[PDB]
Amino acid sequence: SNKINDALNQHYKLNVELGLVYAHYAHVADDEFDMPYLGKFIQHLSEDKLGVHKEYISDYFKRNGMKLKTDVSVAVKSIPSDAKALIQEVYARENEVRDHVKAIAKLALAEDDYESFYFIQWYVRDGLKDLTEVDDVVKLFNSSNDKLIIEETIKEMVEHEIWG
Amino acid sequence: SNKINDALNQHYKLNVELGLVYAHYAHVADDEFDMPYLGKFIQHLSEDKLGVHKEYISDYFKRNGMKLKTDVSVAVKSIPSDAKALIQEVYARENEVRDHVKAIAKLALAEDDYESFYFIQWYVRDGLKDLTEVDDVVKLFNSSNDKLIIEETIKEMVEHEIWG
Amino acid sequence: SNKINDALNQHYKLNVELGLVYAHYAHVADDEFDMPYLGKFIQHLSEDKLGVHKEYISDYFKRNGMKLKTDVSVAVKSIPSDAKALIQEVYARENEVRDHVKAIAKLALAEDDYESFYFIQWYVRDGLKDLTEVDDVVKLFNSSNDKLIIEETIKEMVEHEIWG
Amino acid sequence: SNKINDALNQHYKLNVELGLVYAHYAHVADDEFDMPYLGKFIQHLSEDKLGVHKEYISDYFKRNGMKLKTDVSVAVKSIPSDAKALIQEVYARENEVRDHVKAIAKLALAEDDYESFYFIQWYVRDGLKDLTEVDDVVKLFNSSNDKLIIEETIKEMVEHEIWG
Amino acid sequence: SNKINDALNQHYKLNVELGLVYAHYAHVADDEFDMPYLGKFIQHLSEDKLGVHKEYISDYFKRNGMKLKTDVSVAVKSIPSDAKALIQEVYARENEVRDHVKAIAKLALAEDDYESFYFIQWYVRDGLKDLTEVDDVVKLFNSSNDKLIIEETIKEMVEHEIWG
Amino acid sequence: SNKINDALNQHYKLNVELGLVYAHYAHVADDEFDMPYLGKFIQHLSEDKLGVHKEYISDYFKRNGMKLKTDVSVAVKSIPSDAKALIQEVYARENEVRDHVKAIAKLALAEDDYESFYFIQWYVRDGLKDLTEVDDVVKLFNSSNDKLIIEETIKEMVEHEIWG
Ligand SMILES: [Fe+3]
Ligand SMILES: [Fe+3]
Ligand SMILES: [Fe+3]
Ligand SMILES: [Fe+3]
Ligand SMILES: [Fe+3]
Ligand SMILES: [Fe+3]
Repeated sequence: SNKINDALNQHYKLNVELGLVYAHYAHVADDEFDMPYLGKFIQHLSEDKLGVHKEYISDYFKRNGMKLKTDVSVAVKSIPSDAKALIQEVYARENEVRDHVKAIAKLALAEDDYESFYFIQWYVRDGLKDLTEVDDVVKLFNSSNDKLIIEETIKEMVEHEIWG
Repeated sequence: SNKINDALNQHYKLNVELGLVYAHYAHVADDEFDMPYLGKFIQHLSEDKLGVHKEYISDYFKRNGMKLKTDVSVAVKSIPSDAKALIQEVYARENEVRDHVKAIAKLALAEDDYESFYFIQWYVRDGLKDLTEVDDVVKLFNSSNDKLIIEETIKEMVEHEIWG
Repeated sequence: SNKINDALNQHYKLNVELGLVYAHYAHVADDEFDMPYLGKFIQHLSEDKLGVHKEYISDYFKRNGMKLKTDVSVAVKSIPSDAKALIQEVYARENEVRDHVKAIAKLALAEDDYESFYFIQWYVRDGLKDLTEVDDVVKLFNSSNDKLIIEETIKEMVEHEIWG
Repeated sequence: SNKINDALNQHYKLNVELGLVYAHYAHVADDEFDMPYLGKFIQHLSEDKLGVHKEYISDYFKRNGMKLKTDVSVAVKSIPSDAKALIQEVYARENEVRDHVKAIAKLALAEDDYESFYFIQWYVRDGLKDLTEVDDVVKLFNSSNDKLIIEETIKEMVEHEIWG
Repeated sequence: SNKINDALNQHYKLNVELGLVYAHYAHVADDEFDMPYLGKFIQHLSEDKLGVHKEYISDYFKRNGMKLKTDVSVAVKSIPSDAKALIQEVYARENEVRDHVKAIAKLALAEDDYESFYFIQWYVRDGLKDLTEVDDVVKLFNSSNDKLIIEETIKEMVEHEIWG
Repeated sequence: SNKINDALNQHYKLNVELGLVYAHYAHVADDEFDMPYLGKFIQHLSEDKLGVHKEYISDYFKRNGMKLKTDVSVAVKSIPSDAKALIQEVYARENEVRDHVKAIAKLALAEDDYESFYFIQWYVRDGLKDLTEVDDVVKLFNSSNDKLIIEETIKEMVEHEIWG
């Protein structure tokens, strides 16, 4: 399969670049907005993306006999101006990851690769999981105007049989 | 200090890009050369570079009041043809990291930043440590022709009061 | 070395006088501003300054063969009018301690006393540490208008491989 | 009560200044007289005076509604010439603290402050305790001419239901 | 670096020769002066010098790529006549080791070897430590005329966050 | 006995000089031949020679009333060119120590010193022990051409009721 190889290479690319952008966003949150726990939350996301999400693709390429490609071009030229705008940007990125994974699953099923539809089930599920736990934090900025209350709730968040 | 800020931004850049190149090299070693433990060794290096080596720079920039920049451009268009050539490439990269850190230390001392010379002592020491433990593996390919013996020695390597 | 002796005597003087001023400020915070945990924080600072920060200078003078001098003149004739102004005063004092220590380090290196540059590394590092943990509390008074929320955060604060 | 306020402010002043003088005397004992355990004894006295003896006065002023004043002027321009003369100086200072506390107790009883009498009982008792344990060490320099025997006895001292 | 290589070779030489001279001095103290614990103290010094103080130089030469040289010429043709003279000789030797290490540190900094200034910091500190603990025993022979009291104190000596 | 005194002084001399030569040989093995475990083996030999083998002679001289002499002149101007040649040199040195000890034992028995024949029995036995465990490693270089196999066997060696 060359179409599956191309799609999975693209997914690897996007995961690396999201990881780097999230690292920068966590620095900007902790430093410029005085919210260290929002920074720890975004940093947990960044480590998640730069770890197992590409570790698994490399392992699968070892097992099935496909080729790997590395091509990265990241740049951060503009940041949001609040913390609410920051977390809303994060939400949009996750929501786009969902559609990319859906396209991959459809492609895997259209060619009779049932081992590639089995692999992509993990990503199908983790997409909804991560989007849900990001919306959890998005919703707090609509419930309160006090930054310290929000930060205490996020601290408590930081420190399921189908999805979880 | 703007010179110190620029030098540390460049060091951040180089660390990210070395991490990505090492990830690709570990895949190529394990997959194309049938040496999984050489791959685990290079992957340990990659995680080292992509973790604390830039985590510390971001923390220091939080503490002292400097600015961060993110600009990454990595590409892998050619690989070595043996495993000895691979590990020798790794050795050259580490040896260049040494000179970059030495230049930073000299610059920190030339301006009377004694908190930035205190900071860069850690990197001054870890450079020699990492270069030494990479030369340890470089030397095995000159001691034996049997790939399985080398791989057993590397497995045993995988699983000091001044440097260590 | 007479220049090093004079510089270290001056540092001893300043440490004693900062300790006394911080004791008075902690009383004024707890009593006149109804913030007992801000008082506990400033009192921890005062004990820090009046303890090891001069204990170490006396020990070093025992070891290397220098002389000690005692000359103290402290007076508190005016206090701030809020708690934010109080903690900002504390921040300025710490920031001046930083420059004094930097001058001492430069002087130690200009004379070939490498045992006195080894000694002053501890102070070089503890300066940035203490300034950072004071700015942590400075920042809370810009995040909230409720005194009880701030006080709960400070209580939680009250009860690193390079700096910490 | 303004007379009680003035008397307690003066006691705070004297305690701070005795603490500083005792710190200098301990340095001079251990450095210039080769008796490190006499130095540790005098340093224990200094920490005692600079700690709870003024901590309690600040706490009482918090509780009863009095004002605090800070005004310190210490200088050490002349030291004794033996170790016996040093410890005899220490004895005289303690004996004067006794009379100051006695005057405070009389004043508290002359005005019908029975909460200031209850407070000063602690100092009434600790005066005799500290004077007794200082005379214990004063007496050794009349029992022996050998400095090492005296130092061993003091080391053993370093490492009651009414007074103690 | 050839100057650094030469300086470190000389330091290796001096350490070996001091170790041998201290072994002979410990024999002469225990046998000819009837002070076995002074002998144990000097023997501890000798083992210290003949162990890690040259073990570390050989390890560093393994790591950085320098050459080793061995050239030893020791002879003991005259000893002191008391035990005080013996320990004073020991004190002078340590005090000369201090100046040799200071010269090495200056040379390392004059050439931009910041890995050799990181290495020599250990010796910079251990010099003052060892000189202090030797002066501790030097001072006892001025406090007492009784050999058994001195010997008991030394026995008790035999059986810090900056220096220690 | 003056003949016994002279013989034991010579044995002390030879032990010190063998210790120093073995230290240099261990450095040369680990550094120039890429065999760290052969280096650890030779270093263990060096530590034995520089420790108890002369500790016991000094103790015996304390007990029986003989005199000590210190006269050392070591130099290393030429090394072997393989690792087999290195270990064969080590073997010859041990074999010569055997004959020296045999001569001492004969001399002790020729004069009716039965306390010096009781003393030299220990050396008579340890000679054969050390020669045997050195020949164990000598024999491996005739069994294999692979350096890593030899090194694994030596590692396993590194980590009797009559001799042992
Ligand atoms: Fe995830
Ligand atoms: Fe590293
Ligand atoms: Fe501090
Ligand atoms: Fe007391
Ligand atoms: Fe030492
Ligand atoms: Fe032996």
